[PDB]
Parts: sequence; C-alpha cells; structure tokens
Amino acid sequence: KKYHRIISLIPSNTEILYRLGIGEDIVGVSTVDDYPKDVKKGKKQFDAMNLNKEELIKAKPDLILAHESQKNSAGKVLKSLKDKGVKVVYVKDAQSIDETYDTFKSIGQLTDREKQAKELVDETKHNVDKIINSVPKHHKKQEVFMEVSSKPDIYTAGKDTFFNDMLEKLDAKNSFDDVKGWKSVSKESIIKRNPDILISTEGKSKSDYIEMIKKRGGFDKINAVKNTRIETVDGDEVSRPGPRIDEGLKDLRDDIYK
Repeated sequence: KKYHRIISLIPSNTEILYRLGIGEDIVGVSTVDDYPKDVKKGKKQFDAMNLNKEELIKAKPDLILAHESQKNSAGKVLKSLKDKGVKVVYVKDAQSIDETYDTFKSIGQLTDREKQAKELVDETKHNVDKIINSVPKHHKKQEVFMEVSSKPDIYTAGKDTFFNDMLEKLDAKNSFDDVKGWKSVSKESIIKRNPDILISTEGKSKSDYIEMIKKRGGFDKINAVKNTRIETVDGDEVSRPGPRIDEGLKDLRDDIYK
C-alpha cells in the first residue's frame, strides 16, 4: 500500500519484507538473495557490489532498501537514485539480537506495516527464547574462542559483536570479552586464554579448520584441542540479522552443548 516498487539489496532486508507481507511489492533483489524459495523469480537482480545505475532507474523503484554495511560500496551509485527522488534507506547493521528486532520495527514503520513488524518481533522472540531455554540448567561454565579471520593474522570477536551477544544469550563466556569489535590476537594470547571450544566463523569445512589448528604451534596444549571441541560455522549465515536468527543461534548452541 505505501511503497509499490521496492528494491531490496541485502538478503536480511528481503526476508523481513516478505515476513511483513509485502514480498509482492518487491521488484528487485540482490544477486545473492536465497530466501525464501524462488525469491529471485519474477524480480530484477542487482549486484550490490557492482550496481547498474541505469538498470536501477529503469526498474522505477519507489523504495530502495539497503544496508548500513553497503554505504561505502553501493552508496556511490545509490546517491544518484536519491537525487532523482527515489527513497533510499540504509538499514542499520545489527550486532545483537535486540538490534535485529530494532530493524524489524524500523522497516515496519517505514513501510506502514507496523502491526506485522510487531508480530514478526514477537514470533522471533518466541523461537529465540526456545533455543535459549534449551540450554541445560546445569552446565560447566565454558569459554569460547570465536575465530573470525585467520590469514595472515588471526582475528577474534569480542564485545559489541553479534557472535558475542549470541554467546551471552547461550550463557557461555567469550574468551576475549575484554576486547571490543573484531581484533587481531596473537597465537600466544589465545593459548594463554586457554578456551574450551574453538569456533571458526569463516565457513570452512570442519576438517580444514582442524588441519589449520594442528599446524599452529602450541595449540596442542589448549583445552579445546585436547577435548576435540573444534567447530566451524558460516558466520555470515548464522549471524544474518533476519527472521531466522533462531536457527543461527541454534547452530551455535549445538556446537557449545554437545
């Protein structure tokens, strides 16, 4: 009713729009949109990293719903669309579960689907709370190292990150709760922190991350390596700030609580 020709440039945006009941108002999505089934059919596809400005104009959108993470790449092109009077919105980059709920409401208010956004927030809370509640009442206080990059320097995720908020919701401890955002850490530093679980978020196969760990000097000692608590996750998938965050949280849960 409010916007009739929406272009959505990041999959989380697209998922939220569909859950608000306005998927039929979307004329374009990005080349990497994968949800729901057949989302790309009957739509224009845009490469958010290499946006075709003329093709965007040609699609005649009244709303382009982008993401804060894209200001520095897509922004270069979208500035033109905005000048032509197309409404261009950058949904904030959520780095927690509560901030994800925030964007549900923001997009709801933007598209006059406030009732639907409330329902979407409530249902998502329900699913999340179910995973949180599935954590065994008695458990050993476990320290988790999140490896978010590995070459040539290893990076972890400390406080103010999506991975950290997930840990806290799952009542686990972040080995590096003393740092903020994404920071490089030395091998010596990780060994000293002695995490009970290592989780790589780079989307590598488990066997590949296991082989890297084996080639790291000194890692032999670590709690996690001795107890074979070495896991991998696709960080971009599990931390996707959309309506299916409960599934991502569940993945992390099953790596922490075997």
